[PDB]
Amino acid sequence: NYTFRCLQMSSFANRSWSRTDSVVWLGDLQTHRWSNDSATISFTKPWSQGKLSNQQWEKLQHMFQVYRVSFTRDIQELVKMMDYPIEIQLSAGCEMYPGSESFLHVAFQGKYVVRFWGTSWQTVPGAPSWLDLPIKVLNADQGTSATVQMLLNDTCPLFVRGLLEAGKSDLEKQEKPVAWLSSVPSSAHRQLVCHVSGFYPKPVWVMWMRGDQEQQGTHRGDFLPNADETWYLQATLDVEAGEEAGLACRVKHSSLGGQDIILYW
Amino acid sequence: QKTPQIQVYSRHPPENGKPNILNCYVTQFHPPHIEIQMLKNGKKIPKVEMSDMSFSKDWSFYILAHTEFTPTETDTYACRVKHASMAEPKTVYWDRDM
Ligand SMILES: *[C@@H]1O[C@H](CO)[C@@H](O[C@@H]2O[C@H](CO)[C@@H](O)[C@H](O)[C@H]2NC(C)=O)[C@H](O)[C@H]1NC(C)=O
Ligand SMILES: CCCCCCCCCCCCCCCC(=O)O
Ligand SMILES: *[C@@H]1O[C@H](CO)[C@@H](O)[C@H](O)[C@H]1NC(C)=O
Repeated sequence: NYTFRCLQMSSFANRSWSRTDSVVWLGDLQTHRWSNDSATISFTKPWSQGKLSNQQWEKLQHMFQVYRVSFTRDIQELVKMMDYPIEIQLSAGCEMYPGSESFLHVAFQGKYVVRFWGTSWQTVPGAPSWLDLPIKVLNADQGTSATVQMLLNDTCPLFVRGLLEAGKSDLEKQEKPVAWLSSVPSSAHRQLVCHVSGFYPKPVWVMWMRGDQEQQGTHRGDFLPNADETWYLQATLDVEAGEEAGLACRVKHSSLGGQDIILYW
Repeated sequence: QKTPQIQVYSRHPPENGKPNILNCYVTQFHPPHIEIQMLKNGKKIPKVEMSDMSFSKDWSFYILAHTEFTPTETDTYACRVKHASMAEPKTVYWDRDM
């Protein structure tokens, strides 16, 4: 039911310029940010420490502080031996289940190249071959391999468990959708648009209706985020001139207590 | 290099004269370096807040820009994006018909 993702973004412009920024997400709720120009990790929730003690948190952040400086030095040295600008991304974390699976994926120039897998680093089908040498040498780093394994196997699920308890009231908030209608011309024929905004959590039901008859032609757009941690979504329907009369947008959402929004065109 | 997609939408039902919030959601780009301006009548809006840069399963970056605005019968609102994948800044105008 929940994915916890740490997202690292590292840019290397030249020998003397680089930066690293990361963000952390529990479902669709940012819980941390770590700006390059920050010594420390910032909480973007009241509960972003989870159930960890201050001491456990400090220790864990130190570990990340060492890794941040280390990682920068390692890539910079690696390029100096074995083509700019360099973009590296890391996506690590774990997927929780009702009673978890952890991951560490690495991309390079926006191409997924390396993963942690069990006890070691692997280059991924069709990664650059020169990557095998530095990855083998890195697999010789027992200390790193041990820390990574603990982070993924133990630290992540345990920490996320605490988050889930700690952020109960944010994770389970209900914010009601608001809906409105518009339509749009075509090259030919109109398109009905149902705007649905401000709902939380993400799952939602939105359909153009004619009475109780679903207009299966209803096309749901992408979920677009609002800036207050609610979601925006359009559901649209092509119609012929004349056809609009009698149509309605119906929205169902857990926040509504079974009182669906119905808006008749 | 991946080309930015820009979607501009309002937080609340747009109603002429009523303070609202305009969202500019830029997705699908790479590398992460980008410049985003929100515009009113082609002029730079000053107090634009932005989310932290993040990325998707496909590794491509996204960010949310947003600003306070008031829809009217005479003002144009726009989101302009400068990115290395395009020779020219791309502008998408908010259209409430959407
Ligand atoms: C972390 O979990 C991984 C599995 O994700 C463990 O690696 C496996 O360990 C078993 C049991 O010893 C081996 O038989 C497998 O060959 C390993 N799997 C892979 C994919 O290599 C790892 O040992 C765990 N580490 C810690 C520190 O708990
Ligand atoms: C490393 C893989 C799983 C991570 C488990 C970490 C447990 C707590 C996460 C707190 C957020 C730390 C963010 C650091 C990410 C980074 O800067 O690369
Ligand atoms: C990122 O952080 C380190 C230390 O804060 C600094 O030396 C480096 O120049 C920073 N990168 C940028 C782009 O400022």
